[PDB]
Amino acid sequence: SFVEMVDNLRGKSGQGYYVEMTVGSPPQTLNILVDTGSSNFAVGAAPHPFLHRYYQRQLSSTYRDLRKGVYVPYTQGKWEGELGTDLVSIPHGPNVTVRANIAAITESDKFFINGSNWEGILGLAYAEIARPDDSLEPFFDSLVKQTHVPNLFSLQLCGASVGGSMIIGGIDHSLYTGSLWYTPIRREWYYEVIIVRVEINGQDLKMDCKEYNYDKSIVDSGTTNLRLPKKVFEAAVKSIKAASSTEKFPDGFWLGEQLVCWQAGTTPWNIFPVISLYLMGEVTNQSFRITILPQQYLRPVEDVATSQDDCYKFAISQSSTGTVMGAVIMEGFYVVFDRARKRIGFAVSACHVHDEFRTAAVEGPFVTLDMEDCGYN
Ligand SMILES: COCc1cc2cc(c1)C(=O)N[C@H]([C@H](O)[C@H]1CO[C@@H](COC)CN1)Cc1cccc(c1)OCCCCN2
Repeated sequence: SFVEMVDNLRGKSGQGYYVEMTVGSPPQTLNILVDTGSSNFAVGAAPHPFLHRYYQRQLSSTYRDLRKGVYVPYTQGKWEGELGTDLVSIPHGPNVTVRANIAAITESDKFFINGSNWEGILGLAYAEIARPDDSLEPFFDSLVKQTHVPNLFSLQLCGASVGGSMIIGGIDHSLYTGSLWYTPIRREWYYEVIIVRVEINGQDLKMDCKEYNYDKSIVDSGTTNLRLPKKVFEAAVKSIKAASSTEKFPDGFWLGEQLVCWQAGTTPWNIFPVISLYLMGEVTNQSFRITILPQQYLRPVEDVATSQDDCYKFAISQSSTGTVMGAVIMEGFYVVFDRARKRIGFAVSACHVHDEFRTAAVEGPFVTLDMEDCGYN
């Protein structure tokens, strides 16, 4: 019954994927960012230079004020607002209506993005990281509690405008090929997983696998980049530099500051390596790997000059809060957030990344010893 939800996501490259939602009675329509890296449902509720519309509580007869304030800090952006509840629907989703907590955003700093076409954010992670505390029930928990929608969703994010699907309540098997491979959700707060091995062009990075998950690894549709802990980032960039040393790149390209360009249609894909992330599996001593192409971590950006060249930003960057498996990792895969069984599944997406000689993949089974040692404590 999921066909109604296929292709219910839109966005601009690097500016997030959003789904259409209605809040209030009568329904007010808003585009809402889909974010598995946070747990608050919040909407613009006051004018802002980057908002074309916003939630007007006064016009909703079903609005209820919770008389508590709230703030959520993200990596760089932040907002504060007033908590309340209201009726919410998803037009291209399940045919249900829920009373959900809504943070009405009244003030913000570097949160809304100019031209992103979304006006709010839907945090799909667990209550443990909700603000102000874990008693503010997240949207998806409300949806499951108040309806019969099964306790899972899946995200199919497609690359180069962007689109995709959020299948709410199940798995749509026409959106992927091959088998689904599942990794345990290590803890219900972020969607935390355990990376047990990293390979670049087939060569093991040969680090203590604890380094990969220091201090955690998460699956985050609300972040563009693959973000890596400092030691892992340095090892990965060194190795990526070595593979592509045929060409010289500005020192600021590797830091995400300067873009690189080539004559349109001459991007030298073959000099950049594939990256394989091995994830903890479902059975003892078993893992699986997902393989990432340079077409995923070299993100296309608009040509800032007058050239008709292809230009790219390096979409692997350094982190101090653990690994983030962001949108560039998720693009091309069908990712199943199986909350009911505490696991996350990966499969090759119908919109998977295409090279002539290489292909993004999800492969298993593999044997990996002492996977338990890879978690950080
Ligand atoms: C590389 O660093 C900078 C950076 C880049 C991007 C997103 C974030 C940060 C970000 O903050 N994402 C947020 C995501 O909840 C994270 C935040 O830090 C962690 C959670 O803490 C609560 C991990 N989950 C969600 C978010 C917020 C504001 C704007 C966004 C997304 O716009 C989406 C388009 C841009 C995506 N790219």
